[PDB]
Amino acid sequence: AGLATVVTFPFMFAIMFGDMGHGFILFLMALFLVLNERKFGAMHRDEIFDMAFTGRYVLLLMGAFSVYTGLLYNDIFSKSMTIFKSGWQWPSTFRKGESIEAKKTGVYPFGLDFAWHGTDNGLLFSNSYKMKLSILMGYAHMTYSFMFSYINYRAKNSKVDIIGNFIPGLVFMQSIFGYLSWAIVYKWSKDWIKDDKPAPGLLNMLINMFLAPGTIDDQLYSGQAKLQVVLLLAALVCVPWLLLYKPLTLRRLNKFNFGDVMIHQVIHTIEFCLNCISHTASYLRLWALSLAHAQLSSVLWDMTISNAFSSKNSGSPLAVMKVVFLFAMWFVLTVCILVFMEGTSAMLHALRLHWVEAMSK
Amino acid sequence: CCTVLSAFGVVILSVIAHLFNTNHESFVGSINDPEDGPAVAHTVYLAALVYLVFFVFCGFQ
Amino acid sequence: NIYAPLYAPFFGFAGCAAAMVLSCLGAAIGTAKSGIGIAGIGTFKPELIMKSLIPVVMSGILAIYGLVVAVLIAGNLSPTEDYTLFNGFMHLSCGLCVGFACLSSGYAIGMVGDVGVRKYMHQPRLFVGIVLILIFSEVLGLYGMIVALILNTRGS
Amino acid sequence: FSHFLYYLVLIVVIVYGLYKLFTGHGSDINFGKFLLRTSPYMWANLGIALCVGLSVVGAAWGIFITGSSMIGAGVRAPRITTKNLISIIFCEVVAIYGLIIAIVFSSKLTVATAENMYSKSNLYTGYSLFWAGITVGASNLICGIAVGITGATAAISDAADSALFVKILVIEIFGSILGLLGLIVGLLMAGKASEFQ
Amino acid sequence: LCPVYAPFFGAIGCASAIIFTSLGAAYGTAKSGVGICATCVLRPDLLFKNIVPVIMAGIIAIYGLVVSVLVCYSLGQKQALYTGFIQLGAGLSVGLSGLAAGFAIGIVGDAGVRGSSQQPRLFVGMILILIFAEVLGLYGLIVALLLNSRATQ
Amino acid sequence: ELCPVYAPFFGAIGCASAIIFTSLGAAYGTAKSGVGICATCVLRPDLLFKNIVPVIMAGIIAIYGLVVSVLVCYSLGQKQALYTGFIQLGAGLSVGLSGLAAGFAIGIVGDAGVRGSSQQPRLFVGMILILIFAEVLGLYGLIVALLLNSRATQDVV
Amino acid sequence: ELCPVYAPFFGAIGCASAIIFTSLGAAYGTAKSGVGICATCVLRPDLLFKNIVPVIMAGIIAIYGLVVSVLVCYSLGQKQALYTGFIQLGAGLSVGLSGLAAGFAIGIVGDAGVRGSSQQPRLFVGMILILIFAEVLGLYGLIVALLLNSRATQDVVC
Amino acid sequence: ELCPVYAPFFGAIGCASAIIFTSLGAAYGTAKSGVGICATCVLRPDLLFKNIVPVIMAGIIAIYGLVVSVLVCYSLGQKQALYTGFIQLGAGLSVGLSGLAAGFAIGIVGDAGVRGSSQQPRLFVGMILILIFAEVLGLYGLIVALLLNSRATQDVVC
Amino acid sequence: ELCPVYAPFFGAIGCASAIIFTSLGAAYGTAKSGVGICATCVLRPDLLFKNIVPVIMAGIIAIYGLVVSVLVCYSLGQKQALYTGFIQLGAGLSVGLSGLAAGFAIGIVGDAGVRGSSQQPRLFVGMILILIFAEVLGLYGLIVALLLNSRATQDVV
Amino acid sequence: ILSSIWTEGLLMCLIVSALLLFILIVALSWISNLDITYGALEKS
Amino acid sequence: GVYFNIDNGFIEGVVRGYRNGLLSNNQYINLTQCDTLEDLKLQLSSTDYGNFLSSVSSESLTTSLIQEYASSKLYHEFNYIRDQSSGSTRKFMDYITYGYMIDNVALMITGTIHDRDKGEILQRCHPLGWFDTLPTLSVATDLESLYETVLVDTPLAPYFKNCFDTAEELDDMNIEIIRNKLYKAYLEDFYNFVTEEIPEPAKECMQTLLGFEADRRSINIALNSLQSSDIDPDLKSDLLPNIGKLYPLATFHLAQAQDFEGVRAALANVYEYRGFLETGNLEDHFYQLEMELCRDAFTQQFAISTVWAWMKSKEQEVRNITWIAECIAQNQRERINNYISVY
Repeated sequence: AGLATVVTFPFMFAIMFGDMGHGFILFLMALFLVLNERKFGAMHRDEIFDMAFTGRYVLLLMGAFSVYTGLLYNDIFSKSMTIFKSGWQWPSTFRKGESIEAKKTGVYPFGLDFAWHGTDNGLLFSNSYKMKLSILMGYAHMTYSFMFSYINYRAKNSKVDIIGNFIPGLVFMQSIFGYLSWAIVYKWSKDWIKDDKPAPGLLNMLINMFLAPGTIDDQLYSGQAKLQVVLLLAALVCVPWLLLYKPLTLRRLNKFNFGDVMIHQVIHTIEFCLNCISHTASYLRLWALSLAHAQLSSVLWDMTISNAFSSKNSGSPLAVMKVVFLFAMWFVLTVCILVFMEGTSAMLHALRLHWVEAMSK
Repeated sequence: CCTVLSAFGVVILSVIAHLFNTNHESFVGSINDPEDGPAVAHTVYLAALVYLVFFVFCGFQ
Repeated sequence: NIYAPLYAPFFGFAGCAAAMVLSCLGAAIGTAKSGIGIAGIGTFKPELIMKSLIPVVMSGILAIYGLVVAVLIAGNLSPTEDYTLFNGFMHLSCGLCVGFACLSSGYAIGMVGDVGVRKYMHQPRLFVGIVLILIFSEVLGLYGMIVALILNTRGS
Repeated sequence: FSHFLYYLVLIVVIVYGLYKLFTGHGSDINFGKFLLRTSPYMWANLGIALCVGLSVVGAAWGIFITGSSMIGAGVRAPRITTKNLISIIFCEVVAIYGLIIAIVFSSKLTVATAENMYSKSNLYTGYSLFWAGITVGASNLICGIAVGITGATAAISDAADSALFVKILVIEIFGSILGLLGLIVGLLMAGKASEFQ
Repeated sequence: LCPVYAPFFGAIGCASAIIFTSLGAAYGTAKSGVGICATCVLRPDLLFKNIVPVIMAGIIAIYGLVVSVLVCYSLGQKQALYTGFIQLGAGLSVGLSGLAAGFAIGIVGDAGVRGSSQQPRLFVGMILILIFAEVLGLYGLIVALLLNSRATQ
Repeated sequence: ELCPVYAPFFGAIGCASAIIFTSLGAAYGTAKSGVGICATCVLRPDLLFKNIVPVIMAGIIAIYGLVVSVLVCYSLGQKQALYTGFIQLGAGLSVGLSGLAAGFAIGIVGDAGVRGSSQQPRLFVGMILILIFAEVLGLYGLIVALLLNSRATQDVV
Repeated sequence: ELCPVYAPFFGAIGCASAIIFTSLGAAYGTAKSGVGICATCVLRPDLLFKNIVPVIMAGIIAIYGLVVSVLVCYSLGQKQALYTGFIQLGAGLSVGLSGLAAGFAIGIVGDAGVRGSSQQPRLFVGMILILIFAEVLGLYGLIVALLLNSRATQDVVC
Repeated sequence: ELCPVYAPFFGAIGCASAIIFTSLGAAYGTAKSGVGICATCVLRPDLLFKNIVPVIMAGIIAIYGLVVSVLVCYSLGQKQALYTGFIQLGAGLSVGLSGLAAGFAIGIVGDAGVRGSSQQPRLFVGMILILIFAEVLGLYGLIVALLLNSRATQDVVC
Repeated sequence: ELCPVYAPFFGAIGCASAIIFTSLGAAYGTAKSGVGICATCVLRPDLLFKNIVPVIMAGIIAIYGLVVSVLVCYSLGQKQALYTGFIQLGAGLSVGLSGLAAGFAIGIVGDAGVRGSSQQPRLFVGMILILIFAEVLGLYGLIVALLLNSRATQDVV
Repeated sequence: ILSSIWTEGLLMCLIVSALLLFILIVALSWISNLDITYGALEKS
Repeated sequence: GVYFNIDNGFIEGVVRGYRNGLLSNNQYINLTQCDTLEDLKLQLSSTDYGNFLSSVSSESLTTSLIQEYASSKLYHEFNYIRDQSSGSTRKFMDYITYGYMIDNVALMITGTIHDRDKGEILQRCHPLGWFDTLPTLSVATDLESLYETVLVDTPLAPYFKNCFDTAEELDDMNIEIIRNKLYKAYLEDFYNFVTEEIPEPAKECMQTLLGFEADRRSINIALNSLQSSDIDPDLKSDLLPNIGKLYPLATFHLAQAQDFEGVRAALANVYEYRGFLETGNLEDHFYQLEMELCRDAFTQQFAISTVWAWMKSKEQEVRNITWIAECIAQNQRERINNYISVY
């Protein structure tokens, strides 16, 4: 499990720790230890710096992915990057102080768009994007680490374990949350405004797929009401099948404690069917800690150096010592909180996403 | 540790002063933002020079 | 004016009082509970007392945190100027979110910096960790003062 | 039994608020009109009286805390019983703070004409004297209790060793900052308040 | 301007000015009299110099009696809310102050008369502590007698 | 308006509370300081008739309540003013909640004093001297209630 | 009628509560764990900086409260909808009374963890994992309040 | 009248309660069982990643609260029926005050189970068995709240 | 007037309270019985699946709340009578505060019986026999709420 | 008008008589907690 | 510390003054340099003991008379502090003396089995553990006629809840069982009293000082049962207190401890008592840990646990003075520095 960790742990870190400024600082203080690994190897390391130098290559990747994902976001010390051409244009003639919207010209080429920065409803769009991002990446991580169980049962040459645990697990996970992750992409694919159709809510689609089958208030695709019944029956048929295939075919191959196999398979079924719901909602910490990092890096900038920017007393000694003191107060707070005492929490959360959500499939 | 903070004070404040000088819309483009660009760039670039003085003085330590 | 009724300074002077009383309550808990632990080691190794006065100073800073916002609420209150109910609710909230912030930070400094000072007579290497936990428990009131200052500038 | 009354009053408040809110009359529980129509002299006199009351109940609190331990600690070491009276003095000054604020507040307490009685300024100077009496009486209460506790520790550390009273008098100084800060804030709050006119 | 409920606050101020002051004086008499009775079973010649805390607690109740008498000579059927709430403030001031001063004299007095029998140098100490706790009733009496002078003006 | 209908309520509560809280005070003063008599007159019963002074000085508080209750009772009326009811409520509370304090002090001092007077006979004079200061509290409450009740119906309309 | 004058009261107390109860929980988590740090690093001085992770873990709760209270503060208005005040009150309670819970959990776990980790060096990883499970409660409260605060001023009117 | 102005208040305090009273039961189940892990694994540290199942099953009910808080959050509006606010308050209380019970039960059972599973290793399968019954109490509340929330905006008018 | 706007409030409080208090009772009955099991079979672990009966009988009285909080949930409408809301509140309270009592009784009898059934092997029959009387309390509350809920919309207008 | 039952004068008599009754309950709970040192009065 | 000095203001400051009379390490070194018991008396006369052996005058001065008078003034100081106590404090002072009442009961009913005279088996009794019917334990032999006649009106009456009298009267083997079981029930009751009514700063530092008494008594019962006892573990587990740090996992292994290694491997799993049974005098280890737990109970100010921490430290002071005066009177000075001084 430490051979898929080598990319996914810095990347699940970077989804929570998304900023090209803090990411470049962390990459730089990691590359300082990578380039000086010969002078630091023959040295007595105390426990904290032994922890930091034993992982001098986990932090280099945690910085290198944080630069990539903070270039996907427009977040450079909580600022935007006007690198590409925007997909939104603002109106040219408008009254001062009124609320205006932007008209869509195209789509932004690489990453999120920079016309969402000083925006009232930009945080709603970032909530939707980062929530669905966390759902799809948790789905990808879980369905990637679930294939390793099949490779294990194939290397052990146990078709009984395959048909008892992998297949009823696969067509239970993919028939519910694979369908959710497909439905997010299919809602992103359709336009829903040019078509003059109502955009369906996907929360109360999965609520109503289990409560009221066949009733579709907002239709998302043609043949939805009869395919969701098939997916619901395929998910509900694997609750007795994953619970009753393996003990009843280990008992048939003795014609061994049947109580130690049946109770274990009941606990395995309850645990797996619980965890398929409990981990796709636990991967939303990739949105939680990303929102926390972005909002703290915004409200630290706005309290420290947004006060230092003024077109009055240009060149005065007081107005430049103001900028010096506020940059020092900003930089020590970014390093102390937003790097050391925030990225450690993002590191530990990407760690528990491996220890529980990935190393239990 | 003052030389690290001073090197970042050179780089970050020089980029901020250049983005105020060229009237970049992530710094000037709002109503709550300052009106005159180079008036803010003139007092951020002097702070970049002050941190460069701190970087040169603490670079010989 | 329906947005500036005449009962609006009630919630502004309530913001003043909640910013001062609860912050000096937190400062007093933080200085008294920690002075108990400083004076408890008065006989056993008396030379570690003047070094251990830091959880008293960091408790006294929590009263300055409430003093600043109490001055800045009381400076926006005049019987001749118009004073909206929005402004009064905002001053109530910015006093209320600094008073309990400094109260919790003073409880934390008082519970940390007497146990630390009281165990510090055995191990002289505790002092860096004690100062570090006091900084982490003293930024709790700085967070509330930051919220109070932003909220004061927003509500006026 | 007190928790039963705390739950009963809470249940009666929730039932009354939801009954008043469900029947479309929820604006009848009107705290703003309560503030507009009660007399400003209630708030002013109540603030003055609670200022000088709650300063004294903190001063007298600290006086017994660092008095009883001073007399207990003075049985074996009676050479503290006069030097250490500054710990009584530091917790006694929080009463003269509330007294000299209550008299300055009562100077702003005249007879207002009935035609301009619930005016803007008369109601302002009721609210200001109320909360500026509260924030001085409560601050001097808490300061008197804190100085009494840090003087009760000083009265025993003095009887332990003589060189400790100088070191632990500093904690009484940092504890007696608080009543002076309340003294400042209560004068800034009722600084712009005029008389009753 | 002068309502029908306005002499409630003056009558309840005249009530509380003697009620809270007598509660404080009773605590100061009882708790410091327990110390007198406990001290003077092994050293009975200190009986009439240890009597000072109950005398000071009695002076507190005299301070409350003065405010109650001076409030009840300004009550009328048709007084304003100004007079009513200023009599209420004059009652609350001396009430809380006499209550606090009596609690302090009671808690200091028994400890003082117990330390005075072991160490004779603590008699001057307990007297000098109890004089600070005595004048807190004066500190409420000042506000009470100042609010009394602004009753009918 | 000056003489409402709910006006005898405060007068009746003032007539009640003057005897209720002084009976509570006298009951505590009799109770706590009679436990001490019954505990210290099983060994020295010759001084049974001089330890009775805390009980008598406690029972004076109930007479202080009785006088004010009778004088408030003989000033009640159907059409009395609300001022009269407020003054009678104040005079009832001024005797009741002050004689409650005086009775607490008499009970505590009497129980502490009759237990110490059997070991030291010189403590009896000090006990009497402290109980006089404890009984003048209820006497001061009596003075306040009589000065209210003289003011109760004087210039009423 | 739909944007009343008393409407910013709920948003103001929602901005207050996300500091009040969150700083109360963070203060409990720093105080009760710092008691254990100062009680176990008497005879174990080298573990003094490994044991700060409960205190840092409780400070991230107060940072969670700080972010949500600032983001509510920058949406308070004078002519504010009562729906917006209700949403901001809900988002303030959702951070405050959940960060109080996470602070209780970190304060009760972390002192036992630094008392057992001084005796057993392999209990440190278990302490960090239980503290992640305790901090994710306040993370859930922040997720609920950031999804909730984004709905204030979407379709508000009048 | 049928959709009043104060109608989103109950929906907001039902969105808030479903994470508040859920997370302060999950915090009890984490803390009370984590002081039983940190006090037991000082002698048996090989059972550290096996005794942490009460903390995981206490963290699952907080996800049960999170799902219902998100689904109540995304059905809030400025002009919604008072029936919808009552249903969302009922769903929030049904998750919160039953996940509080499930967290109390997991907290009381879990430390008693992990302190006993190191003396007898055949008590772990009994701890899991009691703890599934203690953990399904929050799943019942989630079922009630989802059946409420499916009824929230079904046949609402005005 | 017969079907007000505030009428679904009592039905929603009843639908919540049907499962809330039964979860509290089931939590108490599971918690004390689990402490009793985990303290009684560190020495005799052969009685592990035998002593699971108090936890099962405490878990049944939460299914008693889950039944009525679905049958009340599927009778909640926007325009429903106030009589329906009153009956649904009475049904939720009748299951909830009776299953809470049943859970208290099961939680006390459960650990008192599994701590003693490790000594006497035939106290298990008596433990089951007392827990049946403790679980018919929740059964009686279920019967009362099922008779209420069959009348909440019988002849309403 | 504020109300007809809970008027402007009744509701601020019930605040004064609640503050005074709070101070009374606190002071009576102080005097109720007053106990005598019986060991310094016995012979033993 | 806000409501402490109402009833406990004078009580603490005198006990804090009594703490300053604890002899320091230099005042112990100045006692180990003495040559005569008279020189040790004159060296103690400069401390806060001053002129306590004044009615002796150098002729009848033995090393037991010093232990008599130095502990007698401890007892009179404890009685002076107890006479000024009221309410929960006076009850806390009574609960301290109950553990000495138990020792005086178990010392009084062994002086009647051996038929030693009642006037000389009572001068060896402890003065703080005095109840009015203590000499009348010389009236019966069996446990039931000593409970139902004498020990019902005593405050030791709730502690006879598990003492099963099988109508065997008394040997020396079951009086120790009754002693350990009374002390077990007493440690339970006094821990519940400290947890219930004692305030919070004097709660956590008194539960440790009392759980240490329970742990020391558990180790002493489980270690003295090897040599002079042959008992079952189900009857041995009724003698071990269940309040301490050592109960739920280690007193089980101390109950079935048949050998010395059954005690040593049981106390190797507990963290602060490991190494006590390896090297050195075990009684000195317990007294040293007692003084290290009483030292950091004076460092918390507004606590009634300072009375316990004072009287146990003053008892250790009387034990150290008795050990020194035993060393300088029998002319053995190889272990004169075996005193215990944390003050």
